[PDB]
Amino acid sequence: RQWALEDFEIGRPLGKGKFGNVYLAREKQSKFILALKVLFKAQLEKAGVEHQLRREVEIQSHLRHPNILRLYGYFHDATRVYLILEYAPLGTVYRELQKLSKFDEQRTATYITELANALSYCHSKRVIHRDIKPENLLLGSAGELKIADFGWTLDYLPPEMIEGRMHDEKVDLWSLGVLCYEFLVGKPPFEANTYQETYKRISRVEFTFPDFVTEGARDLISRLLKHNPSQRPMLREVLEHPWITANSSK
Ligand SMILES: COc1ccc(NC(=O)Nc2ccc3c(c2)C(=O)N([C@@H](C)CO)C[C@H](C)[C@H](CN(C)Cc2ccc4c(c2)OCO4)O3)cc1
Repeated sequence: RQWALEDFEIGRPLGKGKFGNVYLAREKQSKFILALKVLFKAQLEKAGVEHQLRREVEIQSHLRHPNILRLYGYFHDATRVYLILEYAPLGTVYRELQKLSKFDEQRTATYITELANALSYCHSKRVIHRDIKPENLLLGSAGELKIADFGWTLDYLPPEMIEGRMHDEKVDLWSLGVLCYEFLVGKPPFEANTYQETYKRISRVEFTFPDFVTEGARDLISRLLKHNPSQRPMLREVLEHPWITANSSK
């Protein structure tokens, strides 16, 4: 699948990202519309993240899911590594959230459902994501969630990772709690002005609800944000939550 830059007409800047920029592109021969992520080798080598890249690629070979952004391939020159990506035409969840400033229960419960399907899949293939947050979420052509990475900024991290203790896949369930809160409220539950205070707030699981968050929503979030990883629900228990089943379209 020997690709090169000449195989693509590059288009509109989609934005700055990890270690470089993403652009819209069309493949000359098929006219297929994609995103092209330019990674500068200088930043990757000077960050020492060749391993995470190799992992990403390897995971992308074996794993595919409708709520996980596809990587079709990659190629090199002297300077840059180029990632050829599934194009997500409704953009980032972060952009949507800034616009609406927060999401209704229907939109949240749906998003949470799609994400739980993504993770539930991921976990069975022995993959813990560890990096779900609104900045890492895109939207496909029908408004469906797309996780940008396969993964591996304290706000979304659970106590066990904050402190450096042993952690498993319950990590991602914490993150889903955080995400669920932020979707409804418009900011993450442990937000603070310094790194140091945010750490303290997470250590001690200090979150409060605004009055407009409903009893069903508090129930699911309260259950995901337990200090004890083993007290956090299974992904199926999320998918079968009465607040989820009520509000979700998917
Ligand atoms: C170092 O080893 C790795 C490991 C994984 C990767 N993969 C990777 O970089 N994938 C990727 C794919 C899409 C991305 C990003 C990152 C990225 O850089 N993000 C930022 C914000 C923080 O991680 C995640 C966002 C979802 C970002 C959205 N942006 C920049 C514009 C954009 C808009 C629409 C898009 C699109 C990209 O791709 C398809 O449709 O789009 C790269 C190097």
